Amino acid sequence: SMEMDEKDFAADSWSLAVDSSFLQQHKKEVMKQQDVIYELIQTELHHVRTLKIMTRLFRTGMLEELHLEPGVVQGLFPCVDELSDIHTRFLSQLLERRRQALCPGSTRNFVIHRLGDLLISQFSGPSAEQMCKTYSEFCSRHSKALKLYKELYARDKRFQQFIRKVTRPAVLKRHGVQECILLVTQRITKYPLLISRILQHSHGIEEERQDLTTALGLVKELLSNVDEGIYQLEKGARLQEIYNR
Amino acid sequence: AIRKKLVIVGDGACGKTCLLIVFSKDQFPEVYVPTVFENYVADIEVDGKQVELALWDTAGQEDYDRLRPLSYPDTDVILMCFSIDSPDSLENIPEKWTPEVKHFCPNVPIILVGNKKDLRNDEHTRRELAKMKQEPVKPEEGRDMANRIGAFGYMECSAKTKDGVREVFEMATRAALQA
Ligand SMILES: COCC(=O)NCc1nc2ccccc2[nH]1
Ligand SMILES: COCC(=O)NCc1nc2ccccc2[nH]1
Repeated sequence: SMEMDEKDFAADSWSLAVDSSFLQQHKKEVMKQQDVIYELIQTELHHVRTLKIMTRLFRTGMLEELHLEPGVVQGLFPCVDELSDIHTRFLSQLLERRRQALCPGSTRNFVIHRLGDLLISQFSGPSAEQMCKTYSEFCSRHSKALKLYKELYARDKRFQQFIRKVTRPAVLKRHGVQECILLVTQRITKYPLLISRILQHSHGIEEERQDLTTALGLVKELLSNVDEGIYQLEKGARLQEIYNR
Repeated sequence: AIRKKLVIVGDGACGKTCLLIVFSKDQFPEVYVPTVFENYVADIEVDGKQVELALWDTAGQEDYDRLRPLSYPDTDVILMCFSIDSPDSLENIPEKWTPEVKHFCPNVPIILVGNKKDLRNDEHTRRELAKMKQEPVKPEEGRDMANRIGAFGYMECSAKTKDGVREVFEMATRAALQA
């Protein structure tokens, strides 16, 4: 993550991030809504950061330092560039909505009143088709990536040294290879929980309540489609095992 | 310090997310209670042994039968949660959650945890449940369910007051370390 965004999302909540004089200007319900939107953007910033650890720290480090067989790095990190493109674009839209809402003279005081339309756009049309295609592929290669990682860590000395080296700093404590893979897989199922809680505090403007209701429906449709399109790939699995599924 | 993995399972209203948040911060949130939990690696020393215990939530995966088992690989201990204010969450333990965990995590110890124990003597809780001919889960009903499902043990806690929370994760660490 870049320092500007880390600092903007350093506080435990929107109510702790904005100046107390600005917080006092809002009703309780608006504060509750803003605290949940802030959690959605803050967890999205962290998810994009998890994808950068996978592409830049792990993947690129293995390509530039290790001598792994061809197709090994792809097997360890399936669809990471496509996932990073989907979420970096979605994060950019969320952060631009926050930036446009800032009060003149402030880099922390804002209120986001129109999130629903942004979520409908993200979870419909070509962007939803790409999210569905990418997560169905990634989640079907999850078991295979974990097994390939375990084999390499236990048999390749230079691979073990590389992993121990790049995961040694305290800031990588929660972000080893297998941990990043599960963080990414679990990301999509966090959206309905966050969207439903934002909806609970967005009844003040009927158009906003309707937009978040449509977005929650679209996210659930995407999740059902991804869940139905998953079948774990297994290295060396025979055709007979597959057609007898 | 050896690395161990913990996964918490149970119905959406069992309080698993809150339990992981309160343990990881050693505090019930004073300003904002988060909607979600990402992951955490807790440094725990139990009976003189140092462990790094990675914590994972399954909240949001309850309706997705092909996404949810992706959380299980290499789990060392399962926390199977129910809410003491919800006898319906306890009923879903033996033939929904238990067969799933025994299939994807064979031989992994299961600790049955009764969450929200502070609501056992709550008047609003007792009045609400009585409308559906129900009452808060009794300690003996919890112990009997744990015995029935072959759980390693039965424990209770309150994420609200923190009572019993440290003991749950210290016992889960002990269970993860066993042969
Ligand atoms: C006890 O502290 C007073 C306070 O102001 N809390 C902020 C706050 N309270 C929330 C409730 C629901 C959703 C989001 C919320 N955000
Ligand atoms: C109910 O909690 C009991 C417990 O032992 N929690 C672990 C724990 N202790 C911490 C201290 C500082 C920061 C984070 C911490 N996390």
